Amino acid sequence: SILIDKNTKVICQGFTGSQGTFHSEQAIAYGTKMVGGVTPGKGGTTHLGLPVFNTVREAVAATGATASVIYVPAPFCKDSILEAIDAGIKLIITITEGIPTLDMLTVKVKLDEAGVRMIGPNCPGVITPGECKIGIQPGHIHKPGKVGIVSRSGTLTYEAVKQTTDYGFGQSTCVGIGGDPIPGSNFIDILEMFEKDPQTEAIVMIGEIGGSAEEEAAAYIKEHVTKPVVGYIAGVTAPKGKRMGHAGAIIAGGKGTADEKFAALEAAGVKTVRSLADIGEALKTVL
Amino acid sequence: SILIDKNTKVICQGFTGSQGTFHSEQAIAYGTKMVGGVTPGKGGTTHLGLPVFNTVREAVAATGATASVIYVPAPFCKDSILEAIDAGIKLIITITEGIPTLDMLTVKVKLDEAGVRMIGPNCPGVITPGECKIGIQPGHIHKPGKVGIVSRSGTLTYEAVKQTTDYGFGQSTCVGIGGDPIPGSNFIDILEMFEKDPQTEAIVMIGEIGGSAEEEAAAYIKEHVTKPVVGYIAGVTAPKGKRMGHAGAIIAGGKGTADEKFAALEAAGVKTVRSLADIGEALKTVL
Amino acid sequence: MNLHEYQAKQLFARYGLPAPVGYACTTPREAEEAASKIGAGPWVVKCQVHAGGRGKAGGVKVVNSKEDIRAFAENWLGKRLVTYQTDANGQPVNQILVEAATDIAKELYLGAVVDRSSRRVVFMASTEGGVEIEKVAEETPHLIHKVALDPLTGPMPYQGRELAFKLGLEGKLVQQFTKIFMGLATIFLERDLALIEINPLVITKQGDLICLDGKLGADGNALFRQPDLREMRDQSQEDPREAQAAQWELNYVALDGNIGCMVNGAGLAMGTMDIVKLHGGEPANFLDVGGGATKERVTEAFKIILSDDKVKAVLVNIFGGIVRCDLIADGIIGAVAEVGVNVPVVVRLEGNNAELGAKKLADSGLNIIAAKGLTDAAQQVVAAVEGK
Amino acid sequence: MNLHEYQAKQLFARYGLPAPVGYACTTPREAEEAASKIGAGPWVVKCQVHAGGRGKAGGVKVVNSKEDIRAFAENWLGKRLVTYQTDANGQPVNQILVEAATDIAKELYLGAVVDRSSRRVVFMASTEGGVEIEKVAEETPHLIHKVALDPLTGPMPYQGRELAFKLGLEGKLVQQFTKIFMGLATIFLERDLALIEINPLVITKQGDLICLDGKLGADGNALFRQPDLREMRDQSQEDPREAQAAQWELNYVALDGNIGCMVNGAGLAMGTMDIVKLHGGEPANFLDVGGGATKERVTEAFKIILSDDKVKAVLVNIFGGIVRCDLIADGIIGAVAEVGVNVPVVVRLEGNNAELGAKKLADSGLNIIAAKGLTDAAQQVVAAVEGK
Ligand SMILES: CC(C)(COP(=O)(O)OP(=O)(O)OC[C@H]1O[C@@H](n2cnc3c(N)ncnc32)[C@H](O)[C@@H]1OP(=O)(O)O)[C@@H](O)C(=O)NCCC(=O)NCCS
Ligand SMILES: CC(C)(COP(=O)(O)OP(=O)(O)OC[C@H]1O[C@@H](n2cnc3c(N)ncnc32)[C@H](O)[C@@H]1OP(=O)(O)O)[C@@H](O)C(=O)NCCC(=O)NCCS
Repeated sequence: SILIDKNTKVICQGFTGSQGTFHSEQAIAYGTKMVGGVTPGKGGTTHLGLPVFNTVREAVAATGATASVIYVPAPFCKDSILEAIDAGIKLIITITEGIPTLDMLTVKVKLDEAGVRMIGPNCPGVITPGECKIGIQPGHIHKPGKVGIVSRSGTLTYEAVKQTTDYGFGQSTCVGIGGDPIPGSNFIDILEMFEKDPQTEAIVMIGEIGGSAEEEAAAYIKEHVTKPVVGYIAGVTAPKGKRMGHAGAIIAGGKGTADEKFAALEAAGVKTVRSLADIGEALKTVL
Repeated sequence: SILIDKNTKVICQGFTGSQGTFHSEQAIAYGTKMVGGVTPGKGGTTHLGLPVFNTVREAVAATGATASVIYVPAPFCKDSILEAIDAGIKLIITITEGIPTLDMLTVKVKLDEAGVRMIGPNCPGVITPGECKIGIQPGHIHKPGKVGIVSRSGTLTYEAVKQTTDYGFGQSTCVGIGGDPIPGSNFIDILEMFEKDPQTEAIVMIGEIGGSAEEEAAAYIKEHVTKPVVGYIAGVTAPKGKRMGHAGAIIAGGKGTADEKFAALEAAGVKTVRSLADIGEALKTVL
Repeated sequence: MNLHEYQAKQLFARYGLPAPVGYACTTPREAEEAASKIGAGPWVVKCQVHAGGRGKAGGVKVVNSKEDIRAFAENWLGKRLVTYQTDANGQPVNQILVEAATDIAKELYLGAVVDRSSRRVVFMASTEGGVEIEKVAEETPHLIHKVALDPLTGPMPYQGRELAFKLGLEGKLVQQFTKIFMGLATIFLERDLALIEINPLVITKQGDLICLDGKLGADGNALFRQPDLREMRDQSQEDPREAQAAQWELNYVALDGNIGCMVNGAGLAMGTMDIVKLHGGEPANFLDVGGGATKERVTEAFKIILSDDKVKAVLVNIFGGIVRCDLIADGIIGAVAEVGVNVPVVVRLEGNNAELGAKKLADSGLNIIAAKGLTDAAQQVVAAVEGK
Repeated sequence: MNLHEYQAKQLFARYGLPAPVGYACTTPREAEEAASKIGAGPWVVKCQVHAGGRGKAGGVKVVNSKEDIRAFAENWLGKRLVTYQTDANGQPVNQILVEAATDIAKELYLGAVVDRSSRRVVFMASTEGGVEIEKVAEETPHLIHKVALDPLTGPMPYQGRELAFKLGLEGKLVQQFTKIFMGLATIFLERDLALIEINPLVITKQGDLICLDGKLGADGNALFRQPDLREMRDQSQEDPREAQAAQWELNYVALDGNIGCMVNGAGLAMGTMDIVKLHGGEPANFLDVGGGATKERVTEAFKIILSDDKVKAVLVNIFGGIVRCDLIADGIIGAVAEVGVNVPVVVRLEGNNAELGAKKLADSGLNIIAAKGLTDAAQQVVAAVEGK
């Protein structure tokens, strides 16, 4: 598995907010080791039976959490993320949607310099089935297994999860890198983790229109990934220069079409699949 | 020797200005491999028989210089330094005095992230006697030798140079780290280079009031420097909270007195000398 | 969000950047009165629409009489301009920009976007002004120059000079260019822009740089902290259904096809469109049901999807989300009756109560098929529009 | 450079930071008229001088009558205030700040400096307001909290909240504190400050944060791009010789002693003072001859050094520089005659023509010894003031 496991201790920033509350209950029910949360102004109270801290540093000192999940509204995210980096958190999962691109631009530079790992933003999070769930993905369609999944999209990932569970393959870890233009982690970062994780035997890469992460990931896969990779790109029928829901799902300057991505992946030897319903079939093939 | 040698190729930013012209002639006369200069707006001309480039990247592409000496007025230094870092220059010697502290604050972060070495600003530069001279120090009092000199001050360094030449010891390399509050390189950075340089057998550390670089250097010397070190701190008679010439020569918040520095060095085992006239004598002692 | 050229030019003016003297006009009378306010003709009159290619479409003309300005204004105001960047229906022209004619010596290009590959704001300059920059990029790469704003330092003058010198500018044009670079980079960061494009950035016969056109795109996610930009939004420039959807927490984008798609998830929405396309279908729209599939939200979704007369069937693909499949099915059923959905609806449900929700659809008696799986749902909606 | 408290408070006001209503007054009449402009007394009246410790020195008083304000103003205007932070001659009081009295509930400390060890702007907060922060640092370290501004991001709200919570603030005080932090951090960066000190940062009985005092130090090297700050300089607050020296490219700092030091180089200047001190001497000043030791510049140096009546000898230690030793010697000789230097001058020259320059001194017949080496020069100037 990668990123998280049964031992990962997690705090939640925006813990007392609606989504923070709701998804923390879900994580708790899954067995995730939520050890507390942060909500400026509510330090010293308890919520979902866990302590609430005014700051992430108080949270970290009190609990030893190394991972933080963020459900803080976009206007305060940069602040939240930087606070977590500064408090020593090593893994940040930012669920938040709508973070200004320029904010992520700066945060991404910080994350890299500080050696902090961030999944997101605008992503569903991470789940190592059986051991840990951080985010919003449903843990009821997952099955401990051997397929590693990386995706720029929540819902599509779920399809792939359903198929890899239905085929008995199961998932080592699911990572939703999010739909924003500048994510904390991209395909290549996650691909390298799956390649180096004994438990992951095959990888499902789910991309979509916009940017060139998939193309770069392709070149990377060709040269540094030996495990089989099945890929699927959404947006073959998407118009150019139009945001398709995800802030990052936009074909800018005619570059980053689904076809170009499919093509680049095929060239690198990735098993692409034109229909998202055939991801399970394609895995069976290469396994 | 450290930092520079007979092979170091150097370009000069602010090359066609008064000081850039004047000190470049001096460097050229010394045999320094000046290969060109940069002055926005004068690219394509030649000066001191060398090409003048509009940008540092043009200069680097044309000459392969890895070192740049900057004689650009303070208001444009940050721009100059960042341009050099960005053009791939690996060693910057900034002579310029009066660079806003906040500018150096940012530049220092850039330098460190980019892995670029900067000596200065507000310093006399660097000289490996016999091989290379970048800066304003007079090469007529130097003598190829075994003593490495680091100093926050130009003139004092010259005294130490005179004494180490007069005692026949000579200098491996002289490094004037400058008198600013946030220099590109501090004592510890240079101390580590001298410690690891076979040709340097003894080190002369020259500091002064303000900050805590000398104290940190002391702790560093104790634990990581084996070569003998002779030190001298100017400013025993300096008032508190008053700039003594150098922007960085100011005792802020009662901390950073010459005595505290002398004391810290003695504790780390450095051979301190109360009179600057006895640096040569002290070296003879430990050599 | 996109700004009009006249708005980009007001912004440029606020930042000391140079643009032609001009006036945005909403009536022919204002347009003709601009003539004397500008001075001696001739005058450039320009339809203001977000799309580019206004020139090739006849929306930019140089005229030399107040009578011609007025005629142009009478001709375009309240009318729609179609360019190769709009759909065949075009964008309404509610403003005519009347500005001073400029004596062009050379046309350059200066622009910036957030480059996702380097994760930096990247400025790009070229001597190839007046051309679509993409073309120039394909054919003459070596003619495009770029610099990345360093997040740690902000834009630096040397970057401006770098581009200026690579464009072979010299003398005061270098300082002018640098100034424009620093200002535009500053605007990019301060106004949370996603895009800047000065095409053409003109060197005048009199020897000065001037922004002849201006295309600015703001980062929609930053509007909460860009009040001025927030007010500049012009909804008329877009399909009104987009804003309707948005206010209902739905992401809608119309397409050519006839199979409406209602999906929860942007990626799943696009994938669903693709699977429909793969099975001989033609997707009519992208509709990401972003909010909880409530009865009301789903109703809105249908209202919006079906406001397009070409839609002959609607494929609903819901996978998970906050609502249980059976409550989503009640929502679909309710929406279908209330919106008076007159087309076949095919539904694919996954998650809690998928089959009870399917049973609920089957038992409503409404023309709603509960498909078994994605491929099946695709084939069925495709089949459902055969010969319609 | 230092700003007056009233100037720090105007700056704070410009940045929406809170400070007491007040008026800086240059006459007793303005001071008394401030009373009614402020409102109901009592009123705080404060001598405006750059140094701290004005309170202990009697320069800060709370009065309750217009008559008392006027008396205080008549008492201090045009007079000098001596505090433990000024020399025994004090600083002129040309402004009296008259402000509203504040109902103090708690005194806090908030301040920032560029920390050279971490190479960051560091903000520091403490519940120990009204004390010299250094004392608190020595004795109660655990009560000082700090945050470093990250150059990449600028000040962040969480840093403000961190300090606020460590101070045990709660409720609206946390937002207020955060606001003050963000503003002060912003001012620090935008105005190129070297120092900020709000001591005390007060929580009022009414429950609000207010800056009761304000000490700001600007980075002198950034003044070229801080026009407003440039105009705020108050030369009267400093020894006028400093500005005289500076305008002559000389760095001068007066000391207690009687042996004037004229040296080229700040480090050498300090080292020279030290070697004189080491040899039983008492340095009268620090004078770094920063510019080329020209005849005129050296003359100025002497004029400046000798404007202090305590000086009984002048030690000139020149090592290198742009001028040759013989031309420096001609400069010293010329300066000695022209300034009518009436004291013995001892000179140490090193570099081109050191001995020809020494010969030149010896042959002028002026009372000028050309020493042989630094130790010798020290002993000789020391000897030269024996019994004078
Ligand atoms: C982040 C997001 C979920 C928050 O929504 P929400 O929970 O309804 O918002 P709420 O106001 O209820 O909660 C936000 C909480 O953060 C808290 N908060 C604000 N700033 C904070 C900070 N710097 N640190 C910690 N908590 C902070 C707020 O105080 C609030 O808690 P409170 O209600 O106890 O005061 C929402 O804005 C969002 O991004 N939704 C889209 C998520 C998504 O679609 N992801 C794609 C995955 S595929
Ligand atoms: C840096 C400094 C020496 C420049 O002084 P100077 O040479 O008289 O100034 P000038 O104007 O003659 O020269 C500056 C040159 O830089 C050029 N310049 C300006 N910005 C530039 C940039 N970004 N890149 C390159 N060159 C630049 C100017 O154009 C000018 O050249 P030009 O005259 O050919 O146009 C001076 O400001 C200084 O700092 N002096 C103190 C040095 C010192 O005491 N150091 C302590 C050592 S112990």
